[PDB]
Amino acid sequence: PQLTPTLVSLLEVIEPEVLYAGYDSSVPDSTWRIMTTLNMLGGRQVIAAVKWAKAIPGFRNLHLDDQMTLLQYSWMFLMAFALGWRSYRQSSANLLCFAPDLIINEQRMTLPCMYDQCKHMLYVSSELHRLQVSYEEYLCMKTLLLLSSVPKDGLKSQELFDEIRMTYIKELGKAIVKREGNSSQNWQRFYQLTKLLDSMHEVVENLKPYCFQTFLDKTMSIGNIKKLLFHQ
Amino acid sequence: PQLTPTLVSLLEVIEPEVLYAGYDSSVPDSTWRIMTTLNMLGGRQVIAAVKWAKAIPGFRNLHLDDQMTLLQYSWMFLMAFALGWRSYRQSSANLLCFAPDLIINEQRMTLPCMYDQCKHMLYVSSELHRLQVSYEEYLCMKTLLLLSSVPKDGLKSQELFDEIRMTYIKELGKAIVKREGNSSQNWQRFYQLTKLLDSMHEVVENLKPYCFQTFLDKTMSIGNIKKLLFHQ
Amino acid sequence: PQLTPTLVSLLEVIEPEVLYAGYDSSVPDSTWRIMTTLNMLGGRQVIAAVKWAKAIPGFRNLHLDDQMTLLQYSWMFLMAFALGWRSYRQSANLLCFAPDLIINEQRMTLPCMYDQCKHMLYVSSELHRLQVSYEEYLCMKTLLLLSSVPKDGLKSQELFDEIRMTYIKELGKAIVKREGNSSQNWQRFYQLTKLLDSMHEVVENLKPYCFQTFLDKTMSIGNIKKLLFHQ
Amino acid sequence: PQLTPTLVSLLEVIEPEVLYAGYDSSVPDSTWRIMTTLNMLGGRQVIAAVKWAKAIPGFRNLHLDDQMTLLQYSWMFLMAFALGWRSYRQSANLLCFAPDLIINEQRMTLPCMYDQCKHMLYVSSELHRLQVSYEEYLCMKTLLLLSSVPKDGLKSQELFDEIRMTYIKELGKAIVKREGNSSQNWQRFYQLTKLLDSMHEVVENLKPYCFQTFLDKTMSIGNIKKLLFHQ
Ligand SMILES: CC#C[C@]1(O)CC[C@H]2[C@@H]3CCC4=CC(=O)CCC4=C3[C@@H](c3ccc(N(C)C)cc3)C[C@@]21C
Ligand SMILES: CC#C[C@]1(O)CC[C@H]2[C@@H]3CCC4=CC(=O)CCC4=C3[C@@H](c3ccc(N(C)C)cc3)C[C@@]21C
Ligand SMILES: CC#C[C@]1(O)CC[C@H]2[C@@H]3CCC4=CC(=O)CCC4=C3[C@@H](c3ccc(N(C)C)cc3)C[C@@]21C
Ligand SMILES: CC#C[C@]1(O)CC[C@H]2[C@@H]3CCC4=CC(=O)CCC4=C3[C@@H](c3ccc(N(C)C)cc3)C[C@@]21C
Repeated sequence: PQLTPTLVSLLEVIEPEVLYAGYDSSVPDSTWRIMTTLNMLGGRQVIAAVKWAKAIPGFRNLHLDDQMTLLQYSWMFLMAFALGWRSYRQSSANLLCFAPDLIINEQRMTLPCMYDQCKHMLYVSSELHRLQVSYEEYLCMKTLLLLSSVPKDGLKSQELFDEIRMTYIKELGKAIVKREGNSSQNWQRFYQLTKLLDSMHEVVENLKPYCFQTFLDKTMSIGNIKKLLFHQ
Repeated sequence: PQLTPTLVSLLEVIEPEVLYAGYDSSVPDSTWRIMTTLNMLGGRQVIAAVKWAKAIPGFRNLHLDDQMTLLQYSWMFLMAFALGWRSYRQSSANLLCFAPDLIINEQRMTLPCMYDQCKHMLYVSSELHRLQVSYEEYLCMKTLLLLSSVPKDGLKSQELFDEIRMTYIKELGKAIVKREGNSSQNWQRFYQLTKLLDSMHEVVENLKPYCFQTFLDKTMSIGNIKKLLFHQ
Repeated sequence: PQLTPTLVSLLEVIEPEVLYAGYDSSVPDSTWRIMTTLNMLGGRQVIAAVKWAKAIPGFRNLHLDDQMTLLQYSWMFLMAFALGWRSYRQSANLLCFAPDLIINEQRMTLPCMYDQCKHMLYVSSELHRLQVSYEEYLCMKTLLLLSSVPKDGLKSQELFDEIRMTYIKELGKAIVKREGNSSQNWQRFYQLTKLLDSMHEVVENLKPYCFQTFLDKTMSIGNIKKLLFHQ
Repeated sequence: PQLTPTLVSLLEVIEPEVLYAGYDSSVPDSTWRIMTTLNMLGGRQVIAAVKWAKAIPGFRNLHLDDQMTLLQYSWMFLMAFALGWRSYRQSANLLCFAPDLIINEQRMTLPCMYDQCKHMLYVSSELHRLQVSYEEYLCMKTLLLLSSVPKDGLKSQELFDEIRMTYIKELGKAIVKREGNSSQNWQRFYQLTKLLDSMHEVVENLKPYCFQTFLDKTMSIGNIKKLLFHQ
């Protein structure tokens, strides 16, 4: 079985191991210390995303400016969706599993300024629970999130990009079929999953101001983008 | 000799090894790719600074909010000063040695938008050449840059901070005396070195807008601080 | 093309990056210092081999005892073969243990260096003579993991046999990409699998030196069936 | 207080963080699997010891051959002593090889486990009996690096002798911090250095098992002066 490799079995081998936050649990929580730790963890996960993306079949065949562009547009999609997946696998409670040593449960979301950020991220794990997403579906979906936005005037390797995206869409279809439902159910599930991918644009739009804000505060001490939607 | 440890011999053992940028030299340069690489390298160096600071004698005895505060205020001071040191040790040319595999020489500073950033960082290496700073002087100076700003209303462990800073000032004095000049020359050199530390406030003020700008562009795809000056 | 994955393209993505030896070039060379450095580089390469093997499609499906057994038998096969490849790609007749630790002609004169390095240079020269491609090499290295089993067999013998047969077929596919006719592809499979068979002799000549370095520099002092392609 | 650095506070900053074994707890234990895991953990701990030693004030000033010689003689001393410490701090009579690989009472029953672990548990129980402090432990571990030299001497013998005498004095300073009177401090120095001397016996009992595991699981098959504190 594994002796006949598919695209998704390749995506499974290139998925990196979870990073630990390094958060000291022996000291009282504060929003300050959590957010500082998440900023450093966020930077490390961006590094992991670059290495991951370069291993995706097809990605390194795009023009180098295209690769940089897709990673710049999509990194928050990848991060929020992967966070959703870790939270979904951790528990059926309403929590965010940023790292195995930094889990934000309902208690920690009572800390000042935490909940209004976390509610947009909890939407992702809630959708994953509702749809009972499998690991192979998730892997295909996460690759597609890398391919979710392009410049309004197009990529340099636009024709190749279109072939790559269409292929990972097909791969998501095969992952769905593996759930052994019937054709009518597979058809509807494709809608459900790709609707979730579409809604990630809104998740990210709502999270970007908070990323901006924490940069201004803790680091600085202070239209041209086309969304590739599955459903209009 | 090394069998009698001093504070500076401790600072020498906790100094981390240089990070590599991972920059592909087989592909033409562009400002885009350099800046993207420097942003990722910058985040990794912040991680290194946190680990370093926690090993500095005295630092972990400050209140945890004070530690976070000092690292938040000073990280750009540490980064620009260490960059100055690596550039100063690399060559007497006007270059910035961000990493052994990413050196910005006069040629690469002709790339668009590069020089106006780099001129503020070249000031640091030029001052190091002018003063022929030793490694032990540098190590003491870099610790002092961690201690270069505090909140207007003070730190939680203000009294302990004052003792720590005064001790690393004394340690810089001992490093100066090791150059085996006479007392009149040692006195003047203390002024020269601490004047350079003072001027780092202006270096950082000039670099922060460019950090802000690259965050807005490549990441987002878009008064309460007292300076501790040596000379008024 | 990469959008249609093959076993060999999976083998290409799990191939680990080359390790550096950490050898100080600014100090006079010494047989003592090279061998100590290689002992520590060797231990790190074992670690890399365990992680690589666990990602080989099919390998994790074998019984855990089988996994451990195949890694114990084959680690020196894997290391010498990969060394041959690195040396062939880096070129002349030089052993390229790491980018910062190359046994050049001068270092060969050091005592006991040549008598060890001669068996390893054989691997590098055969790879050069046969003009082995990267995809052939990756299939061959996987086969070396599967080159020896216990006399009594493995606990997952039936699965092992399927796994090994599949990577044999995968080496055939890599051979066919060299664009020869079928008669030449058949003959090239012989040439490549002869080299694989000859690794048993290479290894048997290298194990004593490994043993003596362990006794010297670390302690300061039968039931295995070879799976040969050609009898 | 840290603002006045001592040799022992430098030893505290260069002490490496504990390594994890990577041992899968969700699978049935096996003597085979524990020993293979410990073999790879051992190799990684050697790497940590080399980096640690190069940062010991004075060590890099010895001749490079001396450095290599002291590390070859002493690595098992360092590993067993640090294991004793980790086990003493972590609890009962348990060997704490890594946070994820503890030899509990059940794992002791596995074949050949106890006969090895008994010599290592001796180290842990002595540390407990003597209530060794962390600063005493760090000085003692450094002395173990300096516990054996070649019969003919070292190339930097005079410097070595100064280095060793300085860490002997540093263990004395750590003893004095326990706030006993001078007569008790004198006697505690005897007790601690007796334990150091007894590591030679511990190691000599552990080397054979290291040898046999190497022959079994890796190959699949005099001129040294002990520097004793008490004759
Ligand atoms: C709690 C919380 C929070 C947030 O402010 C909103 C979304 C978070 C982001 C994505 C979801 C996310 C997932 C992770 O596992 C790491 C942390 C993380 C973040 C955080 C983050 C902070 C800074 C960066 N930089 C600039 C690259 C990247 C990520 C914190 C974010 C912004
Ligand atoms: C060329 C150039 C340039 C700059 O835009 C001005 C100063 C640079 C900064 C300090 C000097 C400096 C030294 C280094 O060695 C790494 C790179 C580096 C930087 C860069 C940087 C970018 C992003 C961050 N984040 C937000 C933590 C940190 C550092 C690039 C900076 C800002
Ligand atoms: C020069 C030389 C030499 C040799 O003594 C002969 C074969 C070498 C071996 C395989 C070929 C080889 C390839 C490498 O790239 C690393 C080094 C290496 C070695 C060395 C080695 C030493 C000890 C171990 N242990 C016990 C796990 C593993 C590898 C050195 C070896 C034995
Ligand atoms: C249980 C058990 C056992 C033992 O066989 C006896 C002593 C162990 C040794 C020292 C005590 C010790 C402490 C550790 O924390 C790691 C493991 C360890 C070992 C093991 C070891 C095996 C091989 C090497 N090589 C050859 C460098 C190094 C260390 C296993 C040893 C030999």
